[PDB]
Amino acid sequence: NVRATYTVIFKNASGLPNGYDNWGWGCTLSYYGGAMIINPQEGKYGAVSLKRNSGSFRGGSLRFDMKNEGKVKILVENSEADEKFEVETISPSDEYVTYILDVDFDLPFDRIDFQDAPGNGDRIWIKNLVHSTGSADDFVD
Amino acid sequence: NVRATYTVIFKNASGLPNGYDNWGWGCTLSYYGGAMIINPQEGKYGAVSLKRNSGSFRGGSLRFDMKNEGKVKILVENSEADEKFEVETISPSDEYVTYILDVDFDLPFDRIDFQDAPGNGDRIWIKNLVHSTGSADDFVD
Ligand SMILES: OC[C@H]1O[C@@H](O[C@H]2[C@H](O)[C@H](O)[C@H](O[C@H]3[C@H](O)[C@H](O)[C@H](O[C@H]4[C@H](O)[C@H](O)[C@H](O[C@H]5[C@H](O)[C@H](O)[C@H](O[C@H]6[C@H](O)[C@H](O)[C@H](O)O[C@@H]6CO)O[C@@H]5CO)O[C@@H]4CO)O[C@@H]3CO)O[C@@H]2CO)[C@@H](O)[C@@H](O)[C@@H]1O
Ligand SMILES: OC[C@H]1O[C@@H](O[C@H]2[C@H](O)[C@H](O)[C@H](O[C@H]3[C@H](O)[C@H](O)[C@H](O[C@H]4[C@H](O)[C@H](O)[C@H](O[C@H]5[C@H](O)[C@H](O)[C@H](O[C@H]6[C@H](O)[C@H](O)[C@H](O)O[C@@H]6CO)O[C@@H]5CO)O[C@@H]4CO)O[C@@H]3CO)O[C@@H]2CO)[C@@H](O)[C@@H](O)[C@@H]1O
Repeated sequence: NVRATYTVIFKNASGLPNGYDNWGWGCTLSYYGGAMIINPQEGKYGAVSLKRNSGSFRGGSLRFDMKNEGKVKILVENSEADEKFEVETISPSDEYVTYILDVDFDLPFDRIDFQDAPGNGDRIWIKNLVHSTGSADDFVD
Repeated sequence: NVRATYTVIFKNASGLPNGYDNWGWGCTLSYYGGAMIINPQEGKYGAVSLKRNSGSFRGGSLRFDMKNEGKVKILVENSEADEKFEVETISPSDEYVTYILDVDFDLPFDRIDFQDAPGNGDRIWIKNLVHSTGSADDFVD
């Protein structure tokens, strides 16, 4: 079979997802009209870090809508091993864009990070975050 | 917080959900246009029994669309303890109806059952099966 398991982390955010903590640094988190808004401080390379309290994801792909004033680095991490893995760096956009990214990390992951890579304080807006156990090329919304 | 975790088991079924086996008895399973179709044999009290291969659900609520020629019993079970729990019996309907049911079982569950309770061979059609960690009254699709 080709069928995946799709985990909806959040659709329209007005607060944190059930069963997640924020282990982020160097930013203020707020919400508007269903979007999670990251407001990083200049010089801190700030990020949101969504921490799954119980369990872990393995491989698969991450799907989300994002708009962003600057370049944004996407990472995943394993909190037990304390290892991190850089998935992609995404260019700036004034409009929301849908991304579907393969996660090639060789460990399970319980942290998903969206980071202000240039460290200039550029804001980030996220909607519609979903994990699939399958590949990005096989992802059906 | 009031926010739940929503697990989509299947939306439009053309086969079994990823990570589930069928432990059903006394019926033939088929599919049409996104519906899982249970064809039970007269006298067998047949059922589909969706078995989660890894992990278990705890409490919460089950949401699904169903149409059904006869009365249908909904159960959940814990395969380790080998204990079962009767959630509801639902009357016949010639059209699909959306149900959202609280699960009051005192153990985790890894089996979800849809059964031909009268044992006359009446067919059952299921779409859009989702579990929430929260109550039926708080369930937002
Ligand atoms: O309270 C809750 C629990 O907390 C636990 O402790 C947590 C803690 O809360 C936090 O989550 C922490 O997270 C780590 C994370 O694991 C990871 O190591 C992360 O690494 C960061 C690093 O710190 C920097 O932010 C780094 O920034 C770089 C940029 O990404 C970029 O590459 C940039 O490039 C520039 C380049 O260097 C040059 O200047 C060029 O000219 O310009 C470039 C920019 O245009 O360089 C930046 C700086 O190097 O990114 C990495 C990757 O994200 O850091 C965070 C924070 O430390 O984890 C701990 C757990 O270990 C526990 O305390 C628990 O008990 C609590 O319950
Ligand atoms: O191969 C895969 C693995 O299989 C494992 O073994 C599984 C096995 O495959 C299967 O899944 C089995 O499932 C059990 C289940 O756990 C549960 O015990 C279930 O119980 C049924 C019961 O058998 C009857 O079907 C019962 O029917 C009643 C109706 O619901 C209704 O109440 C009806 O009412 C009538 C009344 O009696 C009277 O006649 C009145 O006038 O009219 C009424 C009708 O109008 O009465 C019916 C009969 O009592 O329903 C219950 C509840 O659903 O039974 C199934 C099947 O046995 O579980 C095992 C695991 O233990 C392992 O082998 C593994 O190794 C494999 O890998």
